[PDB]
Amino acid sequence: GPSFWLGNETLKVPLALFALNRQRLCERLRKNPAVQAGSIVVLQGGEETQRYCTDTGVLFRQESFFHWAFGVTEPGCYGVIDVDTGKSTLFVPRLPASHATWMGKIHSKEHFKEKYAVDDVQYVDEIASVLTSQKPSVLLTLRGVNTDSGSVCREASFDGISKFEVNNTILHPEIVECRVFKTDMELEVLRYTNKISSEAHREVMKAVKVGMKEYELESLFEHYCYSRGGMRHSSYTCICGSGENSAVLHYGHAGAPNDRTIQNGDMCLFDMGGEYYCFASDITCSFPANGKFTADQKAVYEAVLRSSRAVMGAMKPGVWWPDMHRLADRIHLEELAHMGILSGSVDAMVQAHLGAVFMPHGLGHFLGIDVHDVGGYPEGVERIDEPGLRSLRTARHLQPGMVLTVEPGIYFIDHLLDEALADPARASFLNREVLQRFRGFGGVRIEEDVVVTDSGIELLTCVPRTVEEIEACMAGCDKAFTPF
Amino acid sequence: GPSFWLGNETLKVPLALFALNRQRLCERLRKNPAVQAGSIVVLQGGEETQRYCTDTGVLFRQESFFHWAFGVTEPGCYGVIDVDTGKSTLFVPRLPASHATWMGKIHSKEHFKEKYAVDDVQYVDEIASVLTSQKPSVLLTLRGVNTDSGSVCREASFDGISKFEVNNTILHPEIVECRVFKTDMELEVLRYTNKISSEAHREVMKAVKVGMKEYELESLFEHYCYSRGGMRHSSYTCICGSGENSAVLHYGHAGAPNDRTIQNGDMCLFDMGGEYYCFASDITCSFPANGKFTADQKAVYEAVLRSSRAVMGAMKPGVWWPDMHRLADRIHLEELAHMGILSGSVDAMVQAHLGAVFMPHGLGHFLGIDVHDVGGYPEGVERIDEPGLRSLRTARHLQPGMVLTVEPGIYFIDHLLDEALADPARASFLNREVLQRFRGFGGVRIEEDVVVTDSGIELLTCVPRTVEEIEACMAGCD
Ligand code: PRO
Ligand code: PRO
Ligand SMILES: [Mn+2]
Ligand SMILES: [Mn+2]
Ligand SMILES: [Mn+2]
Ligand SMILES: [Mn+2]
Ligand SMILES: [O-]
Ligand SMILES: [O-]
Repeated sequence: GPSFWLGNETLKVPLALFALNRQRLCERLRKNPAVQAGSIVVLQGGEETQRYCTDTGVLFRQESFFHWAFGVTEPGCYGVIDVDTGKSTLFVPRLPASHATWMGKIHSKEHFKEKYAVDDVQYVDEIASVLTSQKPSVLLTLRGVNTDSGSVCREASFDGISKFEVNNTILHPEIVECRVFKTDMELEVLRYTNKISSEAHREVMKAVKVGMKEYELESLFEHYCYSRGGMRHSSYTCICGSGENSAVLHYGHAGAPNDRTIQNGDMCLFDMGGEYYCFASDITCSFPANGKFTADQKAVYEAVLRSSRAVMGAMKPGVWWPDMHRLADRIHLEELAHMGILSGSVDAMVQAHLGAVFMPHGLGHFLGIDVHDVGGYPEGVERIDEPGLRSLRTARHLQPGMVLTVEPGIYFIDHLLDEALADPARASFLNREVLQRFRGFGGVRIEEDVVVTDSGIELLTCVPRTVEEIEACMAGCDKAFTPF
Repeated sequence: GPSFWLGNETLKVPLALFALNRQRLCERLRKNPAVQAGSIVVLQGGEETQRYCTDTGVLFRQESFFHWAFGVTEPGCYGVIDVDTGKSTLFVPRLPASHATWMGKIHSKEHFKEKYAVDDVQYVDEIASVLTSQKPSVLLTLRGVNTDSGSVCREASFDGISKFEVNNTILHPEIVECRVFKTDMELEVLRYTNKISSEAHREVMKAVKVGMKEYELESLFEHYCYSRGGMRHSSYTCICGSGENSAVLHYGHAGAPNDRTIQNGDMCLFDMGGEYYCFASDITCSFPANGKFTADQKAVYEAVLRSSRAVMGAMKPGVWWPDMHRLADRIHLEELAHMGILSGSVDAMVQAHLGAVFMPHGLGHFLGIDVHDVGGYPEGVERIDEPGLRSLRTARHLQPGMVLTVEPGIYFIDHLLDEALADPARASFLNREVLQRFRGFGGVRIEEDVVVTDSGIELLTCVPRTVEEIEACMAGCD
């Protein structure tokens, strides 16, 4: 069959991946007692957008559910699936003659059918007529809440949909559940996005020099990912925090745009991941800017390496993800005590939620078409209202096929530390005279992408992780990647 | 005064630039008979967005009018200007404590006042109170039609605005007209964006090899612009057309994403331009993939070079831009006839609009904070309803301070050629025996950015342009 490919050494992705997703969705829907025979899934693809009121086009990236189901890269499409038969129909825009001048070849419907391996292709202006002819019982559309953004996913609509009976509640939980569990074909793509992003992280580590701006490494990373990986998009805005900025969790946005000069003695925390064909990667490397860990940097870093490997070693089906977050907390606290930053009973530290002072975010999250992937809090799975844990993007138990980030970290965040020092229940554990030395340290995060297997996990990421490995990698002299 | 700067060798842009823009806008409004005392300009900045319903953040780029007035890079702001005094007030978001954890330091109002060199800073939720206290006669908000997109620019709004007198018709044509005329400080930034983008184009020319994918050069260009120029954004999606794709004017979009392998014998047409602090550049370089012009490639290229230089040599204040388009048309037609592609009277070809078959787009456009900049068709300026000319993005007369692209091109576009061959009014001009050789040629576009000056123009762009220069640079000449 056909495959998506950007040539050179980039991954060929079979369009059968999407056909399998459509089949898996129908199979789930058929088992749902509420789903009527003759139902049709109706999805609306993303449309082209501009900057505000200007004609400056924004580069189009497909809506994630529509991509999962069809893998279609063109804007302005719709896609439907007959639940009972699994038959797929793609609706494509009927384009004007001038498109041939400005945008490119005007492809036939047959071209798209062959390209996307769907059962039928029609024009978007015919969708109402085509669906009517099929005499469906009900149209199943997509509406639900994303539990990371809190945004409501908006329903497909088209001229004349009012004449149909529409259900917008059944589909969202079902398609979300399918996305939670990755097929072998999806895993091949995620192995690839991790491979390229890992290589790019290595190139960045080799290239970092004191005196560079953070954004120079962001630029290099994205260039590696695009030119070598065919990754036109990143999975998210590159987080390139040096020095105190490594304590800022989602540093790098427009308000704090990776514009600090890297200084001797800084820790770097680089959280970056390319996207290939709308599949994510999400990797964080932490390392000394000057290629040599200080004693303090080694201690903090190896604390996070310990919780990372402890969690990965414990992960397997049936394990409760919040228990892993708590494991990481307990390990961080043990290590910070060994360093002399903390004193006292670690049991008591845990009871006082002291772990969340140093790791205020969740241990990790589902990953897939979206970097913060869907399905972390389905109905019946509650958010835990405690420091740290309340930021977890899922409270589910692990099952095979789930893809998760494992990203413990330790940070020195002034407002959290100040809060803890003011609280007598936590202050007693903190040794101010030692902690003071770590103000402005920043932080360390070690982020791997893994897949749950029948017996444990498979690690997708491949970057240097021990202190020795990192120092060796940064001292490497290969002019493997030297632009101009 | 403070300046915007991304370190290293990047340009320091004084915030005085935006102060001058506010002053110029007030001075223009004070002369407008529709404007009364006590008026306040109210603008609303862009907000953060995500991909669809996900929490995947889209990199924030400021709305262009707001940038022009304030130079503010943060999302969620408003900005007001007292017309009579020129006093500026920036309104910034009142952030949650957790912002300290996830997004970075919670800067004080005073930090922002110092950063942006405005007269006052307040929190956004206080805008109704602050404006109420100033007892304005009327709020002047921004609403109008962009004549390139057709989209309506939407008005500032805030909770409680309905208690104010609001006018949304006066401001738009005035602030557009200010944007049309670049200050010397703005020209400094456009010289810089052209400098970096020119350097990046030269790196691309040096790096291109047969067998590469087009997107590899897109990647390299953007990497040069960001790492060396501090240009995090491009002004528009890179158009990297090789071979037949060079005949596709806005090739490179999601539907045709620069994924062709460059072949020996191809012409490359690379239209790319970095953006610095929301100021554009827009440059096109055309060159042979293999670094050696064939006779046919040299002929088409030098035809476009001739019209580029004829137009640049003719541009001066008072010149009507549509006349420049027609000049380019005539030159292309003359040269296409000198090549044996066309025969007959060039006067007759022009009368038949034959030029538009080969250049179906406009000669060039205003450029500024937007690559297709505002103000091309103010009230009274009409779009000329003829092939080619109707695609012009302005029909104005040139005046000092305007910044324009000069981008003639010649393309071999099958459905336009075939139309002409079916049209008795045009078909006889075409020599199929020669034209057949150029089917699949693609096209050549030579795009320069220029400033209209008192005496003519200032050329901003600096890339190799002659055949000799191009072949030299592609063989790595310093
Ligand atoms: O937002 C999250 O869940 C992770 C933790 C910090 C970086 N990204
Ligand atoms: O859209 C325009 O005005 C020019 C013509 C082709 C490239 N951009
Ligand atoms: Mn990450
Ligand atoms: Mn993550
Ligand atoms: Mn251009
Ligand atoms: Mn242009
Ligand atoms: O992350
Ligand atoms: O252009």
